[PDB]
Amino acid sequence: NIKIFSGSSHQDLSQKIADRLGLELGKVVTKKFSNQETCVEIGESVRGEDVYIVQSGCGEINDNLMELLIMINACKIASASRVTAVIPCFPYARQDKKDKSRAPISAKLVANMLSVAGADHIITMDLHAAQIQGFFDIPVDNLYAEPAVLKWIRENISEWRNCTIVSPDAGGAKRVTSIADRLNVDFALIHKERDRMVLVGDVKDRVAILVDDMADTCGTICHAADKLLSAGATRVYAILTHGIFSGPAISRINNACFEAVVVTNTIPQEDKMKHCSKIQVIDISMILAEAIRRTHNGESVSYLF
Amino acid sequence: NIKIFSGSSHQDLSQKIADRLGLELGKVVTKKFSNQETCVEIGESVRGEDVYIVQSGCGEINDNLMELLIMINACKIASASRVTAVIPCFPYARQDKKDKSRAPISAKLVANMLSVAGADHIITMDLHAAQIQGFFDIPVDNLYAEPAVLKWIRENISEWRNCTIVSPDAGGAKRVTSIADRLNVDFALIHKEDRMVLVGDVKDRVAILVDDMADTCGTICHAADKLLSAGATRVYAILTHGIFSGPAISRINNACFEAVVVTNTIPQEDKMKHCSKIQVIDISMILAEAIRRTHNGESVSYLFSHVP
Amino acid sequence: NIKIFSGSSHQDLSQKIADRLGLELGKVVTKKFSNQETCVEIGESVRGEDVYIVQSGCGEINDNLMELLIMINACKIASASRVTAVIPCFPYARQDKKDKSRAPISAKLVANMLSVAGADHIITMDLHAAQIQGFFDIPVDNLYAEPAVLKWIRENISEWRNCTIVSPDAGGAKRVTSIADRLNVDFALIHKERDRMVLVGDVKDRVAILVDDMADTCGTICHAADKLLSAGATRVYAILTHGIFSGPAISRINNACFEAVVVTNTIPQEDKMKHCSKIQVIDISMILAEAIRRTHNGESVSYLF
Amino acid sequence: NIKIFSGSSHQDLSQKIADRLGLELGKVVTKKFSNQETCVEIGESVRGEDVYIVQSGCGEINDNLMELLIMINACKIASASRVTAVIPCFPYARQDKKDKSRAPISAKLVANMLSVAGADHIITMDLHAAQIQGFFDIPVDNLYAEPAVLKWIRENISEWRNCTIVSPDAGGAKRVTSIADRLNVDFALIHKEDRMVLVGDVKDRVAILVDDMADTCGTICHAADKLLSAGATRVYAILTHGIFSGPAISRINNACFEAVVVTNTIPQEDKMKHCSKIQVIDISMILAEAIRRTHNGESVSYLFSHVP
Amino acid sequence: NIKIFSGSSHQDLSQKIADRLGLELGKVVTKKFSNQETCVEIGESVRGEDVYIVQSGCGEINDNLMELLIMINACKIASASRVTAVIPCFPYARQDKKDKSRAPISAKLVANMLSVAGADHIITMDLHAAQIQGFFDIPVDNLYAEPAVLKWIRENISEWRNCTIVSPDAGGAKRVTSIADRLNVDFALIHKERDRMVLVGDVKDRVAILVDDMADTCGTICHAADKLLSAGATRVYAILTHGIFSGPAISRINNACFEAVVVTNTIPQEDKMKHCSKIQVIDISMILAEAIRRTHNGESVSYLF
Amino acid sequence: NIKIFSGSSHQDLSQKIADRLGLELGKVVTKKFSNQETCVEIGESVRGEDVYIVQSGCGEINDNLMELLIMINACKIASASRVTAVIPCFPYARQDKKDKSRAPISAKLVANMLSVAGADHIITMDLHAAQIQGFFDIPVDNLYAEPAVLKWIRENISEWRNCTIVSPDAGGAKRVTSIADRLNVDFALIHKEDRMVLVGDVKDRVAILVDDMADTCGTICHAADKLLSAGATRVYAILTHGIFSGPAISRINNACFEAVVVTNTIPQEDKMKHCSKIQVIDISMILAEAIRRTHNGESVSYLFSHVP
Repeated sequence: NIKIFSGSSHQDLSQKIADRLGLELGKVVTKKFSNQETCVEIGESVRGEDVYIVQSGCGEINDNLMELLIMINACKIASASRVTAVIPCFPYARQDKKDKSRAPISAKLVANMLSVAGADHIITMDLHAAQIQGFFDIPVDNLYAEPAVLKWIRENISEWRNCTIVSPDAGGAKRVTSIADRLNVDFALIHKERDRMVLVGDVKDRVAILVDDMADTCGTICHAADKLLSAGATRVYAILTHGIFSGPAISRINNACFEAVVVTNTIPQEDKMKHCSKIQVIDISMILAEAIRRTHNGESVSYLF
Repeated sequence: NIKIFSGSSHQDLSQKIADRLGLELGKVVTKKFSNQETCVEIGESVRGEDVYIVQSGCGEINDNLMELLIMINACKIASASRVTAVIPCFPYARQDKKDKSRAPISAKLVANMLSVAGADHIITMDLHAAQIQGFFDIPVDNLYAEPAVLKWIRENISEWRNCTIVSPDAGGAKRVTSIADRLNVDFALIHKEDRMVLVGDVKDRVAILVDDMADTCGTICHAADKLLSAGATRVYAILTHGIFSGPAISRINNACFEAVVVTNTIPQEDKMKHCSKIQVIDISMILAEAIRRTHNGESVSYLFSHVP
Repeated sequence: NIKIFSGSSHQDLSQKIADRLGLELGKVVTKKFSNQETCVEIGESVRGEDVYIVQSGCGEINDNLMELLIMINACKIASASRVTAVIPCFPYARQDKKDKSRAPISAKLVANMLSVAGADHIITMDLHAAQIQGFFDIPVDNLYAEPAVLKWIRENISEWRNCTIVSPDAGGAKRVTSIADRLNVDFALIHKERDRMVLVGDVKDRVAILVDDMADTCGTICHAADKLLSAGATRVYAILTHGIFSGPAISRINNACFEAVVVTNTIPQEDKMKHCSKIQVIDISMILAEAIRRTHNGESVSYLF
Repeated sequence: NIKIFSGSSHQDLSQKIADRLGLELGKVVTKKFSNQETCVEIGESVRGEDVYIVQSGCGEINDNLMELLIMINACKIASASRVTAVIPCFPYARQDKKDKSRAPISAKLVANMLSVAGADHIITMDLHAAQIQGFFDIPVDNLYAEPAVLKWIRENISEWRNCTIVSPDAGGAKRVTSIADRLNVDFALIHKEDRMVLVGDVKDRVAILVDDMADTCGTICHAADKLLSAGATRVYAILTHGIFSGPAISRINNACFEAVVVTNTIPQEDKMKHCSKIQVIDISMILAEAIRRTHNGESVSYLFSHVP
Repeated sequence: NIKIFSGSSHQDLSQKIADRLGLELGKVVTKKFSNQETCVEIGESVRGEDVYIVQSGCGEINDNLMELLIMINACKIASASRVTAVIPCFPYARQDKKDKSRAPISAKLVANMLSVAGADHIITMDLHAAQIQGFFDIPVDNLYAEPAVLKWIRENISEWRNCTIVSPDAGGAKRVTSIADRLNVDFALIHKERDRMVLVGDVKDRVAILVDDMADTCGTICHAADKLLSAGATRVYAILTHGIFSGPAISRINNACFEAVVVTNTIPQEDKMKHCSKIQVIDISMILAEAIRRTHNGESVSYLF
Repeated sequence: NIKIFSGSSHQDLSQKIADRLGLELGKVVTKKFSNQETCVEIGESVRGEDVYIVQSGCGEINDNLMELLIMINACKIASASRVTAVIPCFPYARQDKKDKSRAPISAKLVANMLSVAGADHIITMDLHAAQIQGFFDIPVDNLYAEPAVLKWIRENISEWRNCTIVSPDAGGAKRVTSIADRLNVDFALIHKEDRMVLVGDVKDRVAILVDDMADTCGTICHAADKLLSAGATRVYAILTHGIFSGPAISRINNACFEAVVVTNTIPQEDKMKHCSKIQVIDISMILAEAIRRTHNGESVSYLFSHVP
């Protein structure tokens, strides 16, 4: 009655999820045409079934989005009973406001494409902005890596009782104060004179944990680390839920005084972990598997929060 | 071929806007029942016209919202060419996320209600969260009171070049860092844990609490004490939307504020009578200009950093 | 699997319905903000459930409507399987046509808001105009108080065999002729020179029963009564399904020669019944409970007609 | 930049309207199959233009409806700037409620079909029930034949100042009381139980049966007898829509009517040949005016109580 | 739980389908008003049921379409759980493109009307163009008569091993090459100088089987037959899935050298078969019944392909 | 009040179109990330304007599609009066049916994406299947390269009056019979079973393979051999959309083609450098004209059989 499919080369996360649920990934034929034009073909019947498609992790964001939309469309017209998009890292989530410009609100375009593609429900983790849930009319379940992060902080950082949760920018305030409140420690924030960086909050003679929802080139995260050192920080960690490590990223964190860099399984990290030793990954496949099972059985998903 | 109508008897703001455009407000016959069931009738033809309806300032948010929706409906089925909702202070804006609870995203519901009611365009000031524009599919022009605030500051605070812009909560960091950078001064943030914590330099400086709105004012009043305790010379509070419900007025009269500044996105006259610490910045010209430019198809972005 | 929630202070009707169904009302947190801004929070999971929200009866029509829409939205995004709005007295139902004016068709605005809020089905009683069912694309079940009214007329009025069903205005013709046909008696109608009132039909030397779907200030209903007396009516009753008694209402019916005024439970009457003795209420909670149960079990609801 | 097209060969009404606007009807190539499958082709460009399609009077309601929908579709995908459906007599209008049965609300389905077909505006005359405007989300202008009826009455019935306007059923009370009040005379109502009952004064007065439409005329014919039996001097019947299907014509030729008056919202020529009691009120000018004003963005409400 | 209704006078196909499923056709009241205005009334409850309405076969295409839409609407607002339109011969399917004219895409108008009427799923046979499935957003299952046609060709035509599948026009190329490939024979195509007819492909001294999705007046089909004869064809058959035989049709095929004309049950043929002997019908009721049963039980429908 | 913008740096076609209209391309600030996440910013106001966005020729179809959708979104929420998507070569057009498989109808998904993105009108050239217009509800103008092809033929092939127009597959019969009839010559069709079969007269005649698009060219290359083997004098291949991915170029350089002709609906410069058998027909004037007429509300059908 339940069916789980995956997209593109990536299958690590999808395979983990399927295993935890005691299922095999559904059969899906995929042939890439001329100019990356995506071809997808559901290798089995999904008629009357509760379908879950897990987003691929093949870097190319536009090929991934299209493959996901095409799969959703194929299942829908193949009379699937319900289609849910499991998207650990919501694409274009950062493009969620005009920001004083003649810019697109791409995250809303995406929510609309997903909806028109035929998605009936969304399962994602740590939306860049909680307001994005409102970009849909269909139900969205936004999971959190926070519990896992807190737990990891307590078990791997000895001086955590007196550490400081630091935000790379002004926009991450709420995220770090929330984590800082749970741990009962101090918080601090860095801001790039929008240039030089300014820091508010107490980090002197104590471990500084940089927390952010995501990191790409890691330019910011690496500069914030140097700043924290100059501020007299003991050791600076960097915890991200989504590790879009790209470009300089790999070399940057190595050449950075990061004691360690923790990221989740929301994006493939096997390739980068090899060329970067200070990187550790928190597996969130169990959380995702549990939300699917609970969504299917109609049980509480908020429990995982 | 422009037509401007006002929500209810609170013509106040809507009449200033109309004056600035060289127009009179459109005729609207409004009958109301005991259960507050709103009756509306457009007293003039709006056929083929560019209509603007400015939300009333009554105070009762559900009556005002329904009256706005009803007027939009009436104009749309009366063949208005276009209907724009001018909503200075967006209703339910603070209810824009589930926040880890089985809560409604009321701001999204409101956007959908305005949409199905027949709204073709929205004009508002300082949405509680910029992401709210994404709750609509129709175009939204979110005007800023910033230019007017930066001007009030430069013109009313002698020490502005050495002041600190303070956010009353963590969520406002971006807004204050933004004003601090334009002015080239320090910024600071207050985070409520039931204890307030302050990060940022305010010692021997004038502290300016800046936020989008103030309701019961319990937060800004407490932040002010915190700031003085931290060595601030004097404290100001500048919010774009002055709700001031409940004990706010009494709370402000007893607070150590040098002054509390708000725009007139919400009627402030009654409140001022009982509170002298309040000063109002008029934003009718900014709204009047967005409407005029919207109608003429001219740039409205000019208003984001320019006081007409 | 089934869940029933109620809104605002009112809970009399909702509690009766829940009891008849052997259920407790679902947990819903409610805190009213500054200017009556409505805050609602579903106190329990409704994921995969058949949900029924019963409209509150706290007079303020706009606060009631909003609270209902907000509750519907919260349940919908909380992954409820289906949401049904049980609205005994459909708000703005009288505003269902332009009527030769540049007026809104508010009843349609409401149907649209309800639909966009996420309602999948509507259960109401005695719609002001049957055409309102067409203002929705979703299924609407319009229940009738008629059977109960007829029954009440037979058991409480001795001279009913030869009474006259009277309509307060020209617009209630169909309503009274239908009831008059079932009882096999005469019908009459009153009209305000649209002023003085005119009456057509035979009421001389016989009990006159004024029937209408609703009454607010009761100005009309009270004038029609005086008229009926001058016409030589024996005794004049007034039967309404929706008793929006407001303003003068209470005092008016007392100072009116009404033998009795019968209304249904669709709107709270406990407060007004105290200051008005000639008022009797027909409880329709059983009818509503039965339509919900039948809607849930997929059984015939028309049976209740 | 206005374009008017006719449903089918029943140019009749559509040609009068066109004449009154100083226009010719647009070219339309129409091919039809044996199974009545309608083929349509807009013989001229409608790109960027204000299009009006007037429903044909063929008689076969489903063929006419489909032909109308098809033409609307063709114009819309051919980039017409706006497409208005001019439907004098709204199809399935009598099917506007479930009426306690597991019935379809066909009038709502029709409104949805016209909407999805691409209609941006509707112009009709005397909807069977005003609530029908609410079946659409697009604007609807529901014109009244009342002004024309009140004029025919004042001009054709000597005793109009002492006549009685009678409704053939309970549902028409509002419509007759409305005409009775404007004229300042009595009104009466007939209710069918299989026996008719009459309430209202008709004794020694001219009785005018007024309704929105007459089909088989079984009702108005029986009401007329009832009225004469009640002491009416003579009986008239004035309906806006003259369907006259089945035995209607034979039924009218044998009825005690002084005359039967209808508008030309439906072709009446063939019917008149076999029935001399029929007289037609031309409403083309009223429709032509609503179109002209719709196009110019001018008040159409003027027509509700004024015969152009 | 499952309910099958039929429309208008036609009930042959609908009755066959119901029998194969072991059911009686649902009760539906139908009274035709003045000018063919369609009146429909569901004679039984369909609340919470999986409903299937089979299109009538009463020639008048517009009365049939409307009756179908009206039935769909009535079931939908009567709280039916799901409504599926079973339409063997999709109306206006040939009007599926502008074709270099200011023409309507009627097939899309129809798909939209069906959708707005409330249809949740479509079951049809041999769509004039497969692209029409894309005119809907709802699931469409397009069945094929091909298997049955091939089978019939093998059992009724002795020289089939060396016959030629002929297309009446250029537009039927794909249809005939597909059938010709399955049988492993030659294909040919005829074209009207768009006049005289041209023929490409080898038909000399061999049976010619004209294949087309539909035939109305049969003008084309009959001319193609004469052409095939002049080309030196042994015997010319004509196989159509949809036999819209109208106008001259009946007389035309008789006066035509057609060895035989095969058509399916998608349209009533009992009346025409009497006045035309060379006509044979392949019953597709079992195929339709099987798709309904499979759609209801959530089993594979593609199996029938 | 017309505004034309280009998808990406592949201004090529979009710049020619702009030149032909006497305009410059609108300013667009485009930032792109490593994961190819597209960032766009309209560098000028489009408020109340008629906007045209011409899809880029980058090559990566998903990046180009997303960039197009994003730009449409940005313009729409920036209050453009109308936004038209000029898509010379429609993405996923070949994926327009299930074809007896549990496949997606990607061309329909793309139409829906463009619709919800906010597209009000589509302008494309030679949709793979005319039925694709029906995948939208908004108007679509599907331009033909035929007039330009018929002209290239008459002007470049001496024997055109005695040539044969050949379809590389069964599905193209209609398209070739159509060109064959206008020219008044023979036609032929090739059907791939893994063996090609040819029906039609090509003996001693110049054979012109005509199709809407050519990708890997495996088919046209094989069809050419087949044609020469059948007695064709020489073979040509004329496709409107020149994809030429994979081994196409190498495949064409080794094929027995006299020449391979394509339009510039897709950039062809890089391909031409490595392939001299390729010749390009410029269709910018045809696209420029459709835009100009679309904007002025003038007939665009004129272009279906007339080379501007």
